[PDB]
Amino acid sequence: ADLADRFAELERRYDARLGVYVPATGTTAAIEYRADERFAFCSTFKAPLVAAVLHQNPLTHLDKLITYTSDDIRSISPVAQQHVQTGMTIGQLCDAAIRYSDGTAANLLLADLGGPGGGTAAFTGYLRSLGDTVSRLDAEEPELNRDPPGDERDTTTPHAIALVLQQLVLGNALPPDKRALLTDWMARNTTGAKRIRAGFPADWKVIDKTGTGDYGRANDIAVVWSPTGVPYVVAVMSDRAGGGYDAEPREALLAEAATCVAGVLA
Repeated sequence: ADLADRFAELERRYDARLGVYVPATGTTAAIEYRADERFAFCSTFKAPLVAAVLHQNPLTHLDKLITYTSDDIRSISPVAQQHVQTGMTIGQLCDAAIRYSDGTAANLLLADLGGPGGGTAAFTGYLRSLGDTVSRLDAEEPELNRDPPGDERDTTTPHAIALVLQQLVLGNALPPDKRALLTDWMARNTTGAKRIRAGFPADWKVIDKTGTGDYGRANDIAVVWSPTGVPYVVAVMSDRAGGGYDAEPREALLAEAATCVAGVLA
């Protein structure tokens, strides 16, 4: 049979490169397919960005109002344009950056992180405090979805991002109150219904953060719980460089790969 042969069949069917990592657990072996190849973050980074901001500041910091203007509003931003008059709090921005992939919100949080490159260095720094020596962020939104294939900037690997998300949600990288805020935002995500959620049976709990870009880029990083409460971490990333910048991302690919994963964890 063999799970690798199946991921390769998915690649051929969807004409795409697929990366899958599920960290090991006390009872299950790691699941790997191109787990160490680089793929663009796209929006998957907005999840550990929220953790970085939570980590560097006391809970009271979520109450801080942030003001911005229309020139600040770039990339997909369903929440931010409805609050240019009023501004948004760090907390509301965290909510928006995760549940709606609001790109403007991802940029303000990067700005809040501080330093050179709009926050990208501080952020990459934050990933390093978690052992992730591979991932890097260099541009803000949207330039960060546009890097060409082979360019290492604004990339991670399934193996890397899985191990980060595991530390954040199931590990002790954040104290419980902050861990709970992060976990909840990912739990009430609105952008991921046709990706990893779609591939796992309904009676498995699924929290996630999606990513989409050019070159057929489609990602979903998730924490799932079996019907009897057993957690796993699942990172699935894809692109379709064969078709150029205008290549269509295929969400069914991520969902199918997730069903293959579910079958192996079952």
